[PDB]
Amino acid sequence: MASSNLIKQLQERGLVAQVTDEEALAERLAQGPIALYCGFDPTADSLHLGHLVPLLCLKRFQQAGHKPVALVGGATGLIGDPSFKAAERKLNTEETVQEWVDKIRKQVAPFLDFDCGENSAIAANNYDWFGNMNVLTFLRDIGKHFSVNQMINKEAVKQRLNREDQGISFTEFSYNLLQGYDFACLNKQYGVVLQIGGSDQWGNITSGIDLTRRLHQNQVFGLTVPLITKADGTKFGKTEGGAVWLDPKKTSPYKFYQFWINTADADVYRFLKFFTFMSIEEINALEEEDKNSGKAPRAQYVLAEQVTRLVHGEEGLQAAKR
Amino acid sequence: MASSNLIKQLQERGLVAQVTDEEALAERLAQGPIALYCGFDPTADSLHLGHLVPLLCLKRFQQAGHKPVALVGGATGLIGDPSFKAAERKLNTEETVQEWVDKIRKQVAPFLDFDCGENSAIAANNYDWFGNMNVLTFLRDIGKHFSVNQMINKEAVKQRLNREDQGISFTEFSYNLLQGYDFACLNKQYGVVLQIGGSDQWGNITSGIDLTRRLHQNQVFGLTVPLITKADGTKFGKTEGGAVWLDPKKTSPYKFYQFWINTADADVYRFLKFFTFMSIEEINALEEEDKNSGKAPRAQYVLAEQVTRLVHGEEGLQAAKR
Ligand SMILES: N[C@@H](Cc1ccc(O)cc1)C(=O)O
Ligand SMILES: N[C@@H](Cc1ccc(O)cc1)C(=O)O
Repeated sequence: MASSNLIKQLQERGLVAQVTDEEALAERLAQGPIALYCGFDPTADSLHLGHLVPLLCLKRFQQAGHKPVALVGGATGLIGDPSFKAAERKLNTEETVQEWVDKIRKQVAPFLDFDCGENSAIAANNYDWFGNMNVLTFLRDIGKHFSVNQMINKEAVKQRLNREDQGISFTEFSYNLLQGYDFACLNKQYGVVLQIGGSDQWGNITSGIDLTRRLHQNQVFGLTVPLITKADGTKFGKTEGGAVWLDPKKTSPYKFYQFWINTADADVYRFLKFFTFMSIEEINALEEEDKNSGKAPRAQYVLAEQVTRLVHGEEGLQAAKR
Repeated sequence: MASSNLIKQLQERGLVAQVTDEEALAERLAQGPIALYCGFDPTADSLHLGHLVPLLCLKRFQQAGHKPVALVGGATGLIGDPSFKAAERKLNTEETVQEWVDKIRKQVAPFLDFDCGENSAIAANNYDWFGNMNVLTFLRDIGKHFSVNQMINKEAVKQRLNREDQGISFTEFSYNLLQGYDFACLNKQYGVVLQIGGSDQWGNITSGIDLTRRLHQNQVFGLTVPLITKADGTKFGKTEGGAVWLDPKKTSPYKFYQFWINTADADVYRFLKFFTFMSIEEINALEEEDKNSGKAPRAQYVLAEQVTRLVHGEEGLQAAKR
């Protein structure tokens, strides 16, 4: 059985935090193109920099020949993912989340190729299966496969159940089951055998792997990208004015470009690997170049140009200089 | 504010294990007739001796002028109450539980008066509201009011979460919420302000009291009957052939009468208080009578006659001597 080098290549860029059965996954990836997915919840009417790395990773997989499935949480966005969060997420109305789902779906589309043959991307929405599912059916057919003792031990919610200065509603405690079933559903419908996601998604992903095995007897895999951090210890993507949105109407291309130009020297080369498609060879040469040029580093300018184009296209890049 | 003596009278018979705000409840009972309820789950196609004390207590309340609501768990019977149970309850099909609900409803009817004016009994089925409820609606509108830290601390499920030789599914962990909402629903629809139940139901009942307050801002009450025990320490209502069913086709009136005749001297007087409507004065006189008669105690014969008539009527009592 041949072994794919895609996981190793992503590791080189520092984009692999955790992965299940790496050897088996690499072998499966070599067998041929697979369908994979990543989900994004409508916690606002737009995604932000916090969602970018995983989103671009879907494209990295598609570039390797695999088929990306971008799921927008029409249902999970009505529940709220408590994973590594201190307090309960605000509950939004069905009417509002429905509109946000539509905006996010349209925002995600340009990032992937939906017209490149069999590995063309697919848009999904878990409201399709949870929006009309009866409560008893959920509690029985899905809930019977979940152990509360195990759920309580998930690191993602351990704090909420241990720290006396906080707690977790039954609402958010149930989230893990929804994302878990999502994996099983996508496996059944589209043959999805891999789910990727942010660093805080490990537990939600493994619950999906276990449920897929319990429900369909299929072995699926999971991979999380690392927590994007800044050398100075502050939260990435967070500014005085709030988050850096991918929506041009919320955060202008000009402002977006300015955010990247402001990248610290300590983080710029790492960020080039996380947010762009430049080869590792090119990035390493660029770092060496800046090291001995005696001039201002051109890494920030290259990073800003690269990401701005990926997020807002040539037009946005042009608007960044006006 | 006047105070009712109904709770005190039930205490005299040893039928009160726990009660919430006894003083306030007694005052409310004195204000006028109230609607109360007790639920019974379709875990089989018939109820058994384990359900009798609470069932007869509904009648004791009706005799005092109150209105009894007998709820059959069309929905909860599809989930399973884990309260003080060592292992998961078997999951039955919707088709089968539906039929059991019908049989149990008909079995319960004769025990209460459905034609005695405004305090006439009412039959209820929680499938009415859970059978078509969407999962997201349940998790949000009901689930948001439940703290997992609190749920984990309920004595009814503590063992399942502490003992390494057992565990609890998300399915059964959610039961508490269903019975909890049942109380709120019955309060809203029929003005039910009191729920009574077996000793193992305290936690399910208090969750209902809290949710009724959170959802409708109404103060409701709860009362549990004690665990029926036998002096020899063995389980009451359990025989070598299984349970003692209330269904004549499962346990004949003759066999039912024989079960009571077999009552131990140590338990017979206590059982007369739990299972019959004889006055405390009459029962006490009977115990004294047997104490100094020098003859076989007539308590067992009186108990058998009383309960057999309550459960199978005059016809069953007649069949017990043939
Ligand atoms: N839980 C993910 C989003 C997600 C939703 C549904 C899924 O199936 C997968 C992922 C997040 O909070 O970002
Ligand atoms: N849980 C109770 C039955 C019940 C069902 C629904 C209720 O609303 C109340 C009680 C039992 O196991 O006996």
